[PDB]
This record gives sequence, C-alpha cells and structure tokens, in this order.
Amino acid sequence: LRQRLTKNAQDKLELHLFMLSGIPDTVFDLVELEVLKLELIPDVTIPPSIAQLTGLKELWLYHTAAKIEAPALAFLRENLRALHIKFTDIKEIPLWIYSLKTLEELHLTGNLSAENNRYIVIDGLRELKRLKVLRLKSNLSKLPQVVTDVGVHLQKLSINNEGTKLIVLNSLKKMVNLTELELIRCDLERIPHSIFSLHNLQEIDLKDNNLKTIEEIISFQHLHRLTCLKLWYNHIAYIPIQIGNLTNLERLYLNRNKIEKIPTQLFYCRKLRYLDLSHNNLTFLPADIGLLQNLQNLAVTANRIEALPPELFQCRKLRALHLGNNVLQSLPSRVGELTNLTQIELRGNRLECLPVELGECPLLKRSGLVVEEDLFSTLPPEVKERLWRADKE
Amino acid sequence: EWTPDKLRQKLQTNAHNRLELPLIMLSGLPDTVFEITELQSLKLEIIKNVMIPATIAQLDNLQELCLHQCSVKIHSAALSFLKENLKVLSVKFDDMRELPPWMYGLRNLEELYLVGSLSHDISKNVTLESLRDLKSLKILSIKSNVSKIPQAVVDVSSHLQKMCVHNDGTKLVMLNNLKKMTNLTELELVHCDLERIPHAVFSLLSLQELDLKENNLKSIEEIVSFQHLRKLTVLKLWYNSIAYIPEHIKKLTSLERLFFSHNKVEVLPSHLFLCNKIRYLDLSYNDIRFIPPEIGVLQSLQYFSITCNKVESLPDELYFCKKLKTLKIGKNSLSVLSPKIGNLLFLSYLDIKGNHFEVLPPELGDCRALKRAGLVVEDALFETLPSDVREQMKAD
Repeated sequence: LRQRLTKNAQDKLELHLFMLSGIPDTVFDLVELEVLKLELIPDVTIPPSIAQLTGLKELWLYHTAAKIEAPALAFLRENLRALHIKFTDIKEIPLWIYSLKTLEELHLTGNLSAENNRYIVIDGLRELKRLKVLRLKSNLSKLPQVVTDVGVHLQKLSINNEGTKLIVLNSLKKMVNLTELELIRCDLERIPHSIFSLHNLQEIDLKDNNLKTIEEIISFQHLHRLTCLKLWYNHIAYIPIQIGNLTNLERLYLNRNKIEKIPTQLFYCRKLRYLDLSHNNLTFLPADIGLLQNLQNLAVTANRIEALPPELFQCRKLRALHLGNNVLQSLPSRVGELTNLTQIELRGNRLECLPVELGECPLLKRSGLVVEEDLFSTLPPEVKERLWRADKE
Repeated sequence: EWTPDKLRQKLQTNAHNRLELPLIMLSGLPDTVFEITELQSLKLEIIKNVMIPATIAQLDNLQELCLHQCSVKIHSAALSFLKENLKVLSVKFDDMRELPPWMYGLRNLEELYLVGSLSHDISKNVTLESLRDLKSLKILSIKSNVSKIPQAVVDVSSHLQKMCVHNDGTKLVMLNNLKKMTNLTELELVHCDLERIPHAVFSLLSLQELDLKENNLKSIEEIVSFQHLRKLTVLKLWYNSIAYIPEHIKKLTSLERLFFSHNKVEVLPSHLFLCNKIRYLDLSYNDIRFIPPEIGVLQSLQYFSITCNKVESLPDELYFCKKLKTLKIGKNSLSVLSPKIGNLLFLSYLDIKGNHFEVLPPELGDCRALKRAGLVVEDALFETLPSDVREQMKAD
C-alpha cells in the first residue's frame, strides 16, 4: 500500500482501490493517506478503523454502495470534507451523506433526475450546511429547487448535462455567494440572465454551451469581479466590441471557437494574461497585442496566422508562445528580446529555419523548445550547444 | 496486468505534438486504453493479431494511429468511428500481413506515412488502389522500394499536397502517373535512384517544393518549362552529383529555397548569381573553387552556406549584399577575412571554424547582429580579440 500511494493534482497523498471484493483494513491502517478512491467496490461497510486515517479528507465514491458504522459515521462527520459520488442508480447513493457536516465539496455525477426521485433524494442536502462546491454531471433537464434553497452558501456550481438545456428561469438571484460558475456541455445556445443578475462571480466558464452569439457581454461590466471568461468550445464566430468594456478579464479562453477576426476593442483590456485563441479561424494578429503587456501565454495553436508582427514581441512577459500547427512562414528575431519565454511551440508550422536569436532566451530549454529535429539543426552548433546544455544543465 | 494508472503514467507525446500511447511488445490492446479518453494517438509497436473493440468510441480526441509491425483487426462500429474521426495514419510493414486492409476503409484521412518494405508487385496492390476512398488525403510518405509509381497515386492526384518516397536504391519508373498529378504541391522523391530529372517531375504543373535528395542527377537541362512552375519556391537538390548549374535557372523568378550542397560542382557559375530573387542558397561541402563577382545581384539572399568548400578567394561583391543573415564559411580554404563586413547589419550566423587565419581583425566587432554564441570561433582565437571586441558579442 505504501508503494501504491500516489499524489493527485491537489498534491495530496492518494490511493485508488479499483475492483476489489471489499476494502482492506490495512488501507485503513494508513495514516499518511489523504485521498482514498473507492471505485467499483460492491456493498462494503466502512470500519471504524478510519480513526487511524486522520489525514483523510477526500472520500471518492465511484459506483460504491457503502454501508457505514456509527463511530466511523461520527468521525467522517467531524473529519471528512470532500465527497465525490458517481452512481448509475439513484439508490446507489448512500443515505448517510446527508448526516455529514464538515463536507464542503460534493460531486454528484450521474442522473439525479428520475420519476419521483427528481431531486427528492438530494432533498437531504438541506442538512448539508458548509457545501460550497456542487458538481452535477447529471443530465438535469431543469435546475433543482433544492439548489435554489442551498445556494446562499454555495460558491461553485459546475453543472454538466452532456447535452440537455437548462431552463434557468433567473433562479440564481437567491444564490448570491458564487465565485465560480462552470456550465459545461449544457447546450444552452445563449447566455442566460441569471449569471447577469449575480455579482460575486470571478470565474465564468460556459464550455460547450453551443454559444453562437455572445452579444450580451455588454452587460458584463455589471459583474465587476469577473477575471476568467472561459468562452471556449462554443460556436462563437465573432467577438462584439463591448468586450473592451470588460477591463477586469485576466484569462480569456476562446479556443476551439469559430472566431475569424479579433476586433481591436478586445485588445483594449490591459489585464489579459492568458489569451488562448487556439483552434480558431484567425488569419492575422493585430499589432495592438504589444499593448497587452501582462500577456503571458499566447496560444494561437492551429490558426491561419501567416506572419507574426514585430509588435507581438513588444510584450516582454510572453512565457509560453504556443505557435504550433500554424502557417508561420518565419519567426522574427525579436523573440531574442523576450526573457520570460519558457516553452515555445513551433513544430507543425511552415517555419523555414529557426533564427539564432531564439537561443537568446535564458529560461528556454529543449523540453520548452519543442520543434522538429531538422528545424533544431538550423541553429548554430554553439547556440545548439547552449540549448542542449539548457536541456542538460 | 495493465491498470489504467499504468497507462496514464505511460502517457507521452509523439513527433507530431499529439498525446501518444507507445504500446510496445504486447500481445494485444488492454481494455483500459479506452478509459483515457483524452488520448490523441496510439503507437502500436509489434502487437500482432489485435482486435479493436467498439469502446474506441470513447476516444473522442483520437486523430492519429501509428502501427509498427502490427497485424491488427477492427470491429464494425469501431471501423465506422475511426472512419468518422481519424485524420493521420502511419503504418510500417516488415511483413505484408502487418499492413492491414481495413485502414483504407476510412475517408477522413489527411496524412499517411506508408513506411515499410513493399514488394515489387506494386500494381497488384488493390489495397493501395483504395486510397481513392480517402477524400482528404494530402500527405503520402511511402518509405519503401517504390519501383513503379502506383495508379493508387493516380487516384489521389488532386487532393494530395505532400508526396514523399524513400525508394532506397530502386529506379522510379512509369512516369505517366506522376504526370497525372494536378494539384500536388510538395514532391519529395528522396533517393528514387533517378539518373536524371524524370520527365514526370517536369510534367508537374502545380509543384511548390521538389526534393531529389540522394538522386544521382546528371544535369538540369529541361528548365525551359520550369517557368510553368511559377508556384514553385523550394528546390531541394542537395546530397547529389550535379557538377554545374546552367543559365536556365533564370526561368523561375519565384525560386526562394535552393539546395545544392554536397554536390560535384567545381566552379560556381555567375549566371546562377544572375537571379536575384533567390533568398536561400545552400552549397555546403561542395568543390567550389571561387565565387564569380556577379553575386552582388543576389541582394535578397539571406542564406549563403559556402562552408566546408574548396573556395580560396572570396570576392568583395558578396559583402555588398547586406541582407545575408545566415552565412557559414567554416572549414573553407580562405586566407584572410574581408575588413568590410560592417555593412551586414542583419548577420546572425558567422562560422569560421577550421579555416586557417592569421590574425582576427578588429572589424569583427563591426558586425551588429553578430553574437558570441552565433560567432563560432575557437578559444585560442577567442583570446586573440580586444576586450571591448570580446564584450561586443559576449555581452548579449
């Protein structure tokens, strides 16, 4: 089990129990474990030996019908703080999850909408008090009234319907404490007004909502705190100029959209740091990108940009210039002025040869400088020695 | 044996910047492969008699397969899904059975890399002649002994854009097929055992990049009709046995990339320098004796690699051209370096290693775009420089 221990994205010690008859007690003897992952465990009972699992904070329940002992129930009530529940049947969800009081993150993935069980099973999340993250990959036809009751304290609402439209009906007005809203794969086809009625949001994701038009964003100046407008994976074909009113944006994820031209008004926002416009229909890059001094990772991967303007290198904070799969004929030598560049992607381009000034970037290394081997060979063997040494040293 | 965690920790990137699983030395595919739905490519290396399930439908991000010595079968709905999803293929066939007949059933194919060992019975390959099913095939790299060009290549005359052969010592014949290329832009005939330029290569009308590397070309003579390749900008003719370049290269006024390195040319012509459009001129490791003074016309030349040649006298006309950015004269037969080098404002590369020099002049400090890492000089001659001249290129 010690050699089975791993680490997650949150840098917590991890243990994935997959396809076992039950759950081992030596797993429960562990003390350094933080996230235990119960996947495909048929009808097991949690022993009270979880008192040894003091660092345990995230119980991951995947298709696991779990029965619970009372002292272990009290321990999880006073210790356990993050529970992810995936189920195929609405009877598979444990009924003791409502008795949990220290739980803040819940991930109910799997259909909650059923006849006479449509949000009546999770009507016990009113007992949950500190719940702040509520992920729902559950094919919800309409958003529950129970989350309208709960959302006074809820701070994140990630709803994945995998192709079912929400009839929001402006019901998020009672849900005032959200800082993040991730409506992913909802097929909304339009931005509703519930996001507009809210005020505390700072990270708005509308991934794969089939957003053909995003003209409503003029009212987004009302949202004075938004900093990450993730309008990616949609059918967005153009950007209205009123995005220039959104000076508070820091990351504008418009990748995998149908946008063909960037208006210069979008380029007014000085606070943009992650301008990812990859996999789009952009043919040219405006020079006003030099004004965006705070930009760090400009990802225009798989675009129609033939020539990079020199003003692109005016912004000295470019850390990851993802220029791959584009039609860049030649990369100008002004990239030698950039210092923060750590990884530049040029493989898959029309790049004739790699200029010498590309070796002037200190932090760039071979892992950062991903490029075709013959394109790498165009650099001088002393400059190639410098870059190979950056790979070594 | 292969838990999804093991395949997740196996994950890496390929040479095409895609998420590739390098499944190597296995009996078949695990069913836990398809749990990694973010995968974009699989490298199957020596995994024979493999039956792909329909669960490949979970691989929505998949757009590339790389089959290395694998006699793989597929299932019907998986066949339909990869017909509606896949873009890139790369199959190597050490044995004929390792090349699968199912792979031609797709229609969304763009790029194909047909490396392997094809038999000389090429026209009998009805599996090849199924590339007409592919309605988007643009890249076709056959690393095999292609003696006679297939009519499979005829059936993909229009949609193809990149055509690559590594014939590996076999003469490329049946030229009428390569005559039938209409919209082909990149012809890469690497080592097709071409004793000269084929008339098929010259019957191309829409070519943009021609590579005849390791093809023992005797002459470049038919060029009176290279004027119809106004779309051509890249001429790749290095690692060859060409001994002269006649005036006929004046026909193409759109030529930018010219390769003539490692050739049998003993004296560079001036009528080659008569063309001024040429921006990339590669002549490294040649037998050139001297440069005629007509090179001053070549102002747009940004690459003149004359390094490792026999050149003993370098005229001052070449230093008049200031646009020359990548200049390599390393291991040449020169004696002294020209003091007038300061007019080359845009000059990043200078290589003089191996060539005999008496004293490095202070005028090497006159170069503006030169860099110490870009100026590859020995440590002993690095000592033979003034400290200010040292810092001129050393301090960024």
